[PDB]
Amino acid sequence: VQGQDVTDKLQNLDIKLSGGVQAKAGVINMDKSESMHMSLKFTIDSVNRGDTFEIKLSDNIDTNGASNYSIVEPIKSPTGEVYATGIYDSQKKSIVYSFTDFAASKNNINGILDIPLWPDDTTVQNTKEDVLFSVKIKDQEATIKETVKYDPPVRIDFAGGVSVDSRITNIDDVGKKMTYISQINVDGKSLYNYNGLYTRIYNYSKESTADLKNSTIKIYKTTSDNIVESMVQDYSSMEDVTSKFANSYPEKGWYDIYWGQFIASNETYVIVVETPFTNAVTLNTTLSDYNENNGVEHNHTYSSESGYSDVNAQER
Repeated sequence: VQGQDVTDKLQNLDIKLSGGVQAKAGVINMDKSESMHMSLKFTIDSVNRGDTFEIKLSDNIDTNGASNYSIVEPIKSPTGEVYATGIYDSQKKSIVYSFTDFAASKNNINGILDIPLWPDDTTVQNTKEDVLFSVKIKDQEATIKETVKYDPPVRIDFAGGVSVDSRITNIDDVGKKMTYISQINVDGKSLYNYNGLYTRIYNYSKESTADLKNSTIKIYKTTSDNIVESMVQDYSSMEDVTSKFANSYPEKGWYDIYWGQFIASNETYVIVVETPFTNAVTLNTTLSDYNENNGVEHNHTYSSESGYSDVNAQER
C-alpha cells in the first residue's frame, strides 16, 4: 500500500520531442530563449498513493536553472484534476511523478504530458552545431538534434573595440530573484579613452521591476579566451575584484563603474548581479563615456508579465 515505482506497469506510452517555438528550425538560441517539447501519453491499470515513475533526461536538458529541483506541471484528468505531481531533480537529471488519490480510484487511467524543456546553460556553455537531446522512460526514448547559439556581444570600433553582452540566467520565480550576468570587453581588446570608460547597469523600461536598490553585484576579472557564451562558469578560478570596482546594494538604484582610461587586451570582466524582481524586468549594462554618447550596451527582457511559467491548460 505504501507505494512504489511503477514505470514497468505502463502501456501505450509514446514519448517524443520537437521545437517550433524556436526562431528558425533546427536551432536553439538562448539570448532569445526557445525550448524543446516532450510529447508523452500513457495508460495504466491502478496505482496507489505514493507510486512513482521517472523520465531520465540527458546531461544537458534543464527545466529551470533556478534552485536544484523544479516542480513541473502535474498530469491531469480530462476534467483538470490532481492526477500525479511532478518534480525535476537537477542532480539526477530526471523528472519524477508521484500519483495521487484520483490515480488510485480509477482503472482506465490515461495520462498525457506536454512539458517544455530547455538546454542547460551550465553544460552547453558555448555554442554547438547539432547537440543531442534525449528524454527516456521504459523502452521508448526520444532523440532530437538542435544547434545551440548565444547571440554575439555588441561592438563599435570605438575606444579600441568596445564590446559587451549580457543575459538573465536564473529566474527564482518563487523567491523572486534573478541573476543578470554581464561580460565587459568580450572581444578582449586593449581599449582606451581619455575622459574614461565606464559600465552601468540599470533597468531600461519605466516599468521594469528590478529594484537594484537591494541587489548583490559581484565582479570577476579574467581573459576573453577562457570565457563562456552562456556566461555561467566556475568563477573561483578567476580573480574577484568586486570590492574595488563597486559595492552591492547601491542607493542610487543603478550601478556605475569607472574602469579608468584603459582596459588591457587580456582584462575582461564578468558581472553577476542578483536582484529582487516582480511582474516584469528588462535591464542592460553599458561600456561608454560619462554620457553614453560614445559607447555600447546590451539589454535583456523578461515578461512573462503575469505569466508565462505555469501555463495551466494547453493542447496541440
